Amino acid sequence: YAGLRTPAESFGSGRGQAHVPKLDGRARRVPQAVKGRSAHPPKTEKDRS
Amino acid sequence: TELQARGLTEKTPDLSDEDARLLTQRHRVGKPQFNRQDHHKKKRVSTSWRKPRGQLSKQRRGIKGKGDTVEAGFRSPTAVRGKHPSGFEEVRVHNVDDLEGVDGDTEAVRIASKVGARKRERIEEEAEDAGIRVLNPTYVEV
Amino acid sequence: GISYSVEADPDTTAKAMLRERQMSFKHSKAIAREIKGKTAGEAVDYLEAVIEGDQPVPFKQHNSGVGHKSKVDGWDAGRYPEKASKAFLDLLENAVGNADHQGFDGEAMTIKHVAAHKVGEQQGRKPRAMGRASAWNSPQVDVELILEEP
Amino acid sequence: AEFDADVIVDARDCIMGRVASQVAEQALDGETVAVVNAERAVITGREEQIVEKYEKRVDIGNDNGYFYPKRPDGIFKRTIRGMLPHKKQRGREAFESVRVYLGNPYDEDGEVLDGTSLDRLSNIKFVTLGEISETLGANKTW
RNA sequence: ACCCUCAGAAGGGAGGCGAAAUAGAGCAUGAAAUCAGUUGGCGAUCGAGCGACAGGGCAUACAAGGUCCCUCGACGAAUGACCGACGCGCGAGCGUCCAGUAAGACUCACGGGAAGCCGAUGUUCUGUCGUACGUUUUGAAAAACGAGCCAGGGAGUGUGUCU
RNA sequence: CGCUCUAAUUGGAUGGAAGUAGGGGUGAAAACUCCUAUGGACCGAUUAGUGACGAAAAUCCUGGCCAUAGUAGCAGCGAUA
RNA sequence: UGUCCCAACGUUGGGCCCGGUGAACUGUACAUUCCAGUGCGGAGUCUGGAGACACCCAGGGGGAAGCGAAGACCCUAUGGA
Ligand SMILES: [Cl-]
Ligand SMILES: [Cl-]
Ligand SMILES: [Cl-]
Ligand SMILES: [Cl-]
Ligand SMILES: [Cl-]
Ligand SMILES: [Cl-]
Ligand SMILES: [Cl-]
Ligand SMILES: [Mg+2]
Ligand SMILES: [Mg+2]
Ligand SMILES: [Mg+2]
Ligand SMILES: [Mg+2]
Ligand SMILES: [Mg+2]
Ligand SMILES: [Mg+2]
Ligand SMILES: [Mg+2]
Ligand SMILES: [Mg+2]
Ligand SMILES: [Mg+2]
Ligand SMILES: [Mg+2]
Ligand SMILES: [Mg+2]
Ligand SMILES: [Mg+2]
Ligand SMILES: [Mg+2]
Ligand code: NA
Ligand code: NA
Ligand code: NA
Ligand code: NA
Ligand code: NA
Ligand code: NA
Ligand code: NA
Ligand code: NA
Ligand code: NA
Ligand code: NA
Ligand code: NA
Ligand code: NA
Ligand code: NA
Ligand code: NA
Ligand code: NA
Ligand code: NA
Ligand SMILES: [Sr+2]
Ligand SMILES: [Sr+2]
Ligand SMILES: [Sr+2]
Ligand SMILES: [Sr+2]
Ligand SMILES: [Sr+2]
Ligand SMILES: [Sr+2]
Ligand SMILES: [Sr+2]
Ligand SMILES: [Sr+2]
Ligand SMILES: [Sr+2]
Ligand SMILES: [Sr+2]
Ligand SMILES: [Sr+2]
Ligand SMILES: [Sr+2]
Ligand SMILES: [Sr+2]
Repeated sequence: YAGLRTPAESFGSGRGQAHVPKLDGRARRVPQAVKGRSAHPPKTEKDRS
Repeated sequence: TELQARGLTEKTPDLSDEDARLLTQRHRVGKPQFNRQDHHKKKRVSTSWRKPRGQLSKQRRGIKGKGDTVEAGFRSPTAVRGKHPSGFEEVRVHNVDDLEGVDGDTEAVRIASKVGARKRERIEEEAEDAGIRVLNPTYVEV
Repeated sequence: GISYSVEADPDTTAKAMLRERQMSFKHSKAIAREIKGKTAGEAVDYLEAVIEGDQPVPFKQHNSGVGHKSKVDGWDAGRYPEKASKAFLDLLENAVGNADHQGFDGEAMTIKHVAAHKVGEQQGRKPRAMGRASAWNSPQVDVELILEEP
Repeated sequence: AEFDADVIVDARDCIMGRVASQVAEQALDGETVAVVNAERAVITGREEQIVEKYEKRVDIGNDNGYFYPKRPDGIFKRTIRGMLPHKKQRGREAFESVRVYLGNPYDEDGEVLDGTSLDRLSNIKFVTLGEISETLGANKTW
């Protein structure tokens, strides 16, 4: 759930801004966002044997 | 009273006629810079080479003036490829034991930068006595 | 802050610095530029005349919208930045003071080196229309001066 | 005011464009040329159409400007400039070592360049730079 | 610490400590964007994808590259003469011989020379070519879309099953 | 080709490691390497692995910064001080 | 009855110059342009010419198919309400 604990939403078109989820004026959640989730991180379910 | 370099600094390797010819060729023909397209137009774009991929790329399309595109055709002659400009083939050396097996007539030695002064001193006096030139010698005031 | 950006022989030189001054950096570049090469006493007389309004300071770079001044030589735009000028009088007062404490004839020494550097900005905000606020900052200026025997 | 010309060309009864073409060729070869008696240079054709063309060049223009010369002096020089890359360094140098004169300010007589002479006994349809200038409104100072 | 300066517990100067204060307080290192000063090159008559490749100017402490230039000679691929002689053409010119000769890129040797001198690096000038990049598109320099600049961040990963 | 960490084999470093800046050499190239200054403690190579492994771009994200500019505003309201 | 013919003079606050304070919008790059042409047919940057010594102040806004807003029209989606 790392990076997913936020209700951040995108404003969509209109304010001359990229459609990036934001909260309190801060971008969040998405992988390209600082403090955003990891796109394809190490996973516990992986069989390493 | 002046600075002098340790070892066989002026030593030249002995090459076959053909190798001296090809070494002379490599040096005469040279090659283009081969820097990435438009590296000079944007500071965030470095010089390090990248194949131009743009569908409309002028360099990719081979338009004269947009710089040469890396191709096997630019390869240097096998017989001389990689040689120091002096003609010597270089041997990376980290200690005295690395000097063993090195032919001072065909190879010159290059002491890793990480090696310290103490160990360099031994490596340098041991290479000179072995007839091996040291490409990056220590300069001492004698 | 800055460090002197030029070497100085202590036996024939006196130094001085201003730190984090809250004054126009743009005015400082202009003033430094204008007094470099002058004698301390000349620089002082010059700056007092600027503050008095009798001598304009050429604005050769930060000149947008600046009105021309007849007394400006070899250039057109100039002004009378009295604030930054007073800061320079302090700097000169310090330099010449140090100069004399060392045995030199302060006032007579040449301003060998003088340059202003923007060391930072004191930040401020200003409310604006439509529920937004924008920057309203103060420049922070350091300036170095090296005096040298004639 | 004194012009050490290596060559002095006499344009009298000579086809302007042909002289121009040769004076340009020589100027580019480093020759300093002085074209003399420009008012007497000649251009073949029907006077009415010829004048209509030069009148159009005079009427053309706007704020940027299309300053076209009216004196045979300038007409001829402009004619030469059009045969020189006057905006390039070598071109401006060539052009600048060429001067045109009304009458002949020298003591020597100009020489007639081969292939540029017009035989008045064999031609009735041609005009004179001076005539063109007068029509254009120039002040016949020659 | 002490001293000097200053309206001054500020700041500055000098000084003391420490291997180091360019370790003096968001005080290990200290990139880029970028700013001040300054060095080299260009610069107030001249033209715009900012360059690539050639070749000139000016600039260059050492180290990590050591080559380069001219006479002559040797070798000498494709190509390839002048002149002279003879013969044709109205003419521009051509044929035969001289002759596949002289010449001919590279490379080498002798003799002489260069050390800002050769390479290289910075900038600038000349020549040739040249209307970014990525994307959308039949067609992009595009009056189609994206980016102010830089740094850092930023996209084929796991389980199960099948082949 | 380059990056991380693991292992085996094997080396470097306070007689100065990594990093950074400027510069020399090699490689078609990814990139490798040396010199000098800074730095002041760590750093490799080979082989077999491992993978939150490579950016110029997404009105991409965050931080920093320049031109804009010494510019607009610091006048306008029946309360002109 | 200055809405108009047809505009004038004046008043107050700005505007302009000076001290102090001091933002923002916008920025791929280059950029002194003009006339024609060419080009995805609506070019400061391509071609040909013309013109063009550098910098600065004030101005009204012709152009940058100016800036601001992933067209509210129209169509398309086995979209939403
Ligand atoms: Cl290969
Ligand atoms: Cl500022
Ligand atoms: Cl005109
Ligand atoms: Cl031209
Ligand atoms: Cl006739
Ligand atoms: Cl050869
Ligand atoms: Cl893939
Ligand atoms: Mg996170
Ligand atoms: Mg770049
Ligand atoms: Mg103004
Ligand atoms: Mg409100
Ligand atoms: Mg620090
Ligand atoms: Mg091994
Ligand atoms: Mg990265
Ligand atoms: Mg890409
Ligand atoms: Mg403005
Ligand atoms: Mg009142
Ligand atoms: Mg839309
Ligand atoms: Mg509708
Ligand atoms: Mg519905
Ligand atoms: Na939260
Ligand atoms: Na598992
Ligand atoms: Na300026
Ligand atoms: Na003046
Ligand atoms: Na004046
Ligand atoms: Na004619
Ligand atoms: Na005209
Ligand atoms: Na050069
Ligand atoms: Na697109
Ligand atoms: Na494009
Ligand atoms: Na277009
Ligand atoms: Na901005
Ligand atoms: Na944006
Ligand atoms: Na009225
Ligand atoms: Na306008
Ligand atoms: Na609805
Ligand atoms: Sr919309
Ligand atoms: Sr080292
Ligand atoms: Sr300016
Ligand atoms: Sr000719
Ligand atoms: Sr001190
Ligand atoms: Sr032969
Ligand atoms: Sr970045
Ligand atoms: Sr990644
Ligand atoms: Sr700013
Ligand atoms: Sr008031
Ligand atoms: Sr108001
Ligand atoms: Sr043009
Ligand atoms: Sr205006």
